[PDB]
Amino acid sequence: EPDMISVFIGTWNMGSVPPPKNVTSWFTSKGLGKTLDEVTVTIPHDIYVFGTQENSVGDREWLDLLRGGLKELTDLDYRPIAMQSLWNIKVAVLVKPEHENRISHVSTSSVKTGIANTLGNKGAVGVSFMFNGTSFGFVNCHLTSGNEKTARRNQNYLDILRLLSLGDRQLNAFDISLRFTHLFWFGDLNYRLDMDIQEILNYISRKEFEPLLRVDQLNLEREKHKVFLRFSEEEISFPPTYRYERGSRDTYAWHRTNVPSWCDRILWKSYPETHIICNSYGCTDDIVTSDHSPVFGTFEVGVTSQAYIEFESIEAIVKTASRTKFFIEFYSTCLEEYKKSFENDAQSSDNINFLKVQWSSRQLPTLKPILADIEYLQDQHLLLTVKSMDGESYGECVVALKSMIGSTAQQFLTFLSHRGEETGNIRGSMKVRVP
Repeated sequence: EPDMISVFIGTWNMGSVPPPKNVTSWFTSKGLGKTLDEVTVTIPHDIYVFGTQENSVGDREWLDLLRGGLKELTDLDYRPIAMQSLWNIKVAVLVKPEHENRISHVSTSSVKTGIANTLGNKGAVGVSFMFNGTSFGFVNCHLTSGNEKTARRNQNYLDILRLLSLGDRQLNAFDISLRFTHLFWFGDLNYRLDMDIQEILNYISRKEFEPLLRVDQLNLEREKHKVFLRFSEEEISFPPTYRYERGSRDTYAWHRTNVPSWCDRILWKSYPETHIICNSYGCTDDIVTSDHSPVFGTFEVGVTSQAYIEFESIEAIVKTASRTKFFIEFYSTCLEEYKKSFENDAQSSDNINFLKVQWSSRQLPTLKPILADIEYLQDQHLLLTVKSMDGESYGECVVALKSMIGSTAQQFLTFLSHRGEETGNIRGSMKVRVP
C-alpha cells in the first residue's frame, strides 16, 4: 500500500557503558548538523535501524531498551524483525506493527576483520530484507583504529564487501554493493583527520568544518576510488564525534595524538532511477555516557508493490589484459531464472590494459519478465555480470528498466565494478516491450 517509507539509521559507539535513560534526541534527529529540530510533532519512522559498537549491554536487554524507548516515544510497539551481534558490534532493525506483513526474505550475516598487533573485535554485522518488492541491506561495522591505519581500514572494508553473505544465494555473482535496491553502510569506520590536535580544536571552536573535511581520511580514500565506490554521504555540518570527555560535550579528550575525528558515519548506495532523499544527518549533543556522540540519519525511500526485454547491442570496455571471449549473465527478481548471452562477436583494443568487447543483437537473448504490467516493469532492475569463456567475473553493474519501456530501443550507459575496483564501463541499446 505505501508508496514511500521513512527510514531511520543510528550509529553509536557506546564506549563500553550503558546508555543514559533518555536517548530521545537520537531517535528524533535532534542536535547538530542537518537535523529535525524544527519538527514539533514527532512523526514515527516506518523502520528504525540501530548500529552500535563497544556495546557491552547484553543482547536481550539492549533490544528491550530500544523497543521500550520507541514505545515511550511513539506509543507504538515496534517489531524487532532482526538483530545480529558480533562481539560488541550490534545491529537491530525494528518496524511499525502495521508493516510486519510487508517484510520478507530476512537474512543476517557477520564478518570478522581482525589484524595482528591491534586491538581486536573488529568487523561487521548486517541485516537485509524486502519491504514489499523493494530490497534493503544494512551494514553496521567497527573498523581498525589508529591514525596511521588507513590501509588496514580499506582492507577491512574490502573484506566485509566480499564476505558478508546477505541476501539471495543466486546473487552470489554479486557482492553486497549490488544486491539491494538500497544499501546503508554505517558504523564506527574509524577514519581520522590528518591534522594536529590544537589546529583541529581551533577549527571546531570556529565551526569551520571545511578545512577539517579536506583532511578527513574517509573522504580522501573515497576520492582515490579505494572504498565505497559510488556511495553517497550527506554533507557533514556537525562537529567531530570522537573523542569526547564523558559527562559533557564541552571538552575533547586528548593524550600525533588521538585527534578529534569523524569516526562515525552513514553512507548509502542505491539502484539507479529510484527515489531516496536524505532528510537528516547529524549528531546529538545531550548524550554524554560515551567518548563518542551518537549519529543519526533519516531517509524518505520509494517502495514498490510486490512482455520481453530485447537488446540491439552491448559494448563493454573491460579492464583486462586477457584476449579471450566473454559473455554476460543477466539476473533480476522480475525474471524466473537467470539468462546468459553467447560469446561476444567483436572485440578490439589499442590499450594493453583494456579491451572493447561487443555483442550484436544476434548474440543476445531476449529476457522474459514474469509480469507484463507497465507499472511493475518500471520499478525493476537488471543485474549484469561480464564473464570469460574459460572461467570469475570481470565486472558487475545494474541497469534500471524505468526509462526503457516502449517500442524503440533506448541508450544506457553504466559503470562496471568487481571487488571494490572500477573495471570499465558498459553501454548498449535495449527496450522493454509490452503487448
